[PDB]
Amino acid sequence: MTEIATTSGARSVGLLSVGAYRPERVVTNDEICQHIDSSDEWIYTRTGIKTRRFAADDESAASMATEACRRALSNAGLSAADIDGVIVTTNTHFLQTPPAAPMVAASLGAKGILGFDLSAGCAGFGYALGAAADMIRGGGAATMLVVGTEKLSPTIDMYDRGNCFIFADGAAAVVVGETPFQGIGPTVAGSDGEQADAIRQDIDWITFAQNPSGPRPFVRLEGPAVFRWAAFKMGDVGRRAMDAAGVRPDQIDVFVPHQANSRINELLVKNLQLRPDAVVANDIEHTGNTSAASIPLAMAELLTTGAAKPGDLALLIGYGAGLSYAAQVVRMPK
Amino acid sequence: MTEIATTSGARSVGLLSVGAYRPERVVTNDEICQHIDSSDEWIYTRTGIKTRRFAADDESAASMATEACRRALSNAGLSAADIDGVIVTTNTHFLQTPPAAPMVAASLGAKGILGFDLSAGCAGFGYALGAAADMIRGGGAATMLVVGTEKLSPTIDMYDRGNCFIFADGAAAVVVGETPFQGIGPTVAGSDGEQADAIRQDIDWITFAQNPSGPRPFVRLEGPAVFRWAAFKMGDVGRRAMDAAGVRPDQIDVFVPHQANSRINELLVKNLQLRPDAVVANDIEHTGNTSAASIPLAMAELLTTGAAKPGDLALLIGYGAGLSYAAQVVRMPK
Ligand SMILES: CC(C)(COP(=O)(O)OP(=O)(O)OC[C@H]1O[C@@H](n2cnc3c(N)ncnc32)[C@H](O)[C@@H]1OP(=O)(O)O)[C@@H](O)C(=O)NCCC(=O)NCCS
Ligand SMILES: *SCCCCCCCCCC
Ligand SMILES: *SCCCCCCCCCC
Repeated sequence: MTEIATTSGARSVGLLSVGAYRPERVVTNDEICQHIDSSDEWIYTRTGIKTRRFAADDESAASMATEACRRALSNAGLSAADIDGVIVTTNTHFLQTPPAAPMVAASLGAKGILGFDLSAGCAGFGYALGAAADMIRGGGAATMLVVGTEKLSPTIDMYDRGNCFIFADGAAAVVVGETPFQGIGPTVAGSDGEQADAIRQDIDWITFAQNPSGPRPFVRLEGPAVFRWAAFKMGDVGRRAMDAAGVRPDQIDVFVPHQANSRINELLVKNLQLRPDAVVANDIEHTGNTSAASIPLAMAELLTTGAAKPGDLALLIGYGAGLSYAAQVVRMPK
Repeated sequence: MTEIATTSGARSVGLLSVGAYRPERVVTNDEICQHIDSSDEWIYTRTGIKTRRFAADDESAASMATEACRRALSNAGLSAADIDGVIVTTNTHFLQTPPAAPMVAASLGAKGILGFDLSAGCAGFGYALGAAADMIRGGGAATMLVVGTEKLSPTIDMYDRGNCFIFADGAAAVVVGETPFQGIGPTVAGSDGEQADAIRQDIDWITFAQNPSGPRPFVRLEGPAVFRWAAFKMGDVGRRAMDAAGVRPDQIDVFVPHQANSRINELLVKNLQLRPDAVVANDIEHTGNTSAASIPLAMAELLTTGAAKPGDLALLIGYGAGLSYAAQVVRMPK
């Protein structure tokens, strides 16, 4: 007997810019491996990693996230004032509450804008990019900041001969806003719950809290299970992303898969049938697996080098913990 | 050349149903006052809480969340098969990773459907409804379970005379899907990072993990600051929620504020200039504050008691940690 208004926002949205932040401390394979039993070679050939960046003690995912935003905003040619919202996506904010998002907002000068934390393993960014495009088109925001941020350092077990050499630290954000032409395709996402513990924190925080004498919680990865999963499944997930975007594989300019493993991403490239000249993201060689921050960071590295250029038609594929996956086709920012 | 394609979905969406789970174990006011200097009369008058529910030890944000989803699914007349995505929104998932959302989807038998965790303090549910609808309108999903779940019992310092009686346990899910007529108005939200520390974890998990034998983290609350905040700021918040929906104050039949404290909520009622006979959610009486679970648990209480009616016009205002608020106008579910 009484109507709730139906509204709408702008129909064309894109990645206005990207802005990266990588902590200054460089951690070679020799440093990493000398505390287990391995070698430079052994790590390089199984993963693709050479060096990785670890954050300083006083740095957090929120701090790094703040610095990332500032740069995206700078690159987008905008102030904090132009932003209606921030989505902080991450798995390494070490407080149950308050959420990182508002803190990131306050640091920027836009104290009062909307914002939340989003958790979907490594594929968080994919879901965040996704959620922002839907919110702008819905008419609940005109311009937004989405930031992938991570400080995985303190979570690594230095005695874990499987994954201590994998995870690293950093942040990178995109300004999502209205563009003349459609810049972000429809989100393609899904997951696999049976295999949740493939990538996990081994002990919950409260169980750890109630029994201090036990072992502390560290990150644990089941290599073969996660390799197999991503390597043989994300190809089709990649095809759907382009299916929804109305784009043929021959037309993909830039391939940004999550930087978990160079061997995984090598297999996905053959599988996806791209041009022989398609620019594959390989930021992992000097960044490592920065989880939810991988793709945006990876975008900026391709951008920094020139291998990718603003407007290039990019396939973004994210896969990781929870066994989650979120892909879209996008145009390149900056 | 080569344009990125857009998808579109249902123009009008709404709360098809609500499913609620509260754990069997009642904890009385006297029982709370064992490890603090207080009484039943002191707690009830200053909060409006008489009793609350504490979860069993084998339970969790995920277990509870799952139970709530079934209850919702059953009320809407749907099975897992009908769901395309799930959003778990919590502050008491005690794993940095993996997200609860996948494990929850798995538990229901929708193993591969999309989803993720959303963290925005107490206003979590507000954002999650907002993102759910936004996604469905953008055509990335046709029908979604949004579940707010919380196991706060283990985060409570039983010696905290300031809050040990405030927080409780439970979960509640809604089903969002297409409806004949508009059922959820735009989302109005925002934050206050300056006062990020009003509701908090006092010690992050990493700091604590490197010093396990010392003080462990609990939830902290700066009573007056949050009272003062909510009591004088949520008025215009709600006003904005009714403005976007194209409804007047006199038109709201059911007010559902976040269940922080009955006093705060009575002042909201007055400030909002609702009808004298408008129905006001007071689920706190035997549920206490369940953060991101409160609003939808409230919706359920009113429906169960026949105090609210399906399709009744409703105003939802969420407020809490990070200093985050999300609010919308909706028609009542179930
Ligand atoms: C903190 C709160 C409980 C009131 O306590 P308070 O008066 O600020 O506590 P103080 O430490 O200043 O002590 C003041 C007095 O209260 C008395 N007191 C008695 N029982 C008390 C109790 N259970 N808790 C706190 N104070 C109590 C103290 O003895 C003290 O003595 P005095 O009045 O003779 O000086 C109040 O802010 C409150 O109701 N909080 C929850 C409701 C709320 O604001 N919720 C928003 C949550 S999101
Ligand atoms: S997809 C990989 C993301 C890694 C997140 C794990 C966070 C660390 C958990 C151990 C405390
Ligand atoms: S709005 C209330 C949000 C508080 C969530 C409780 C968990 C916070 C960490 C306490 C250890």
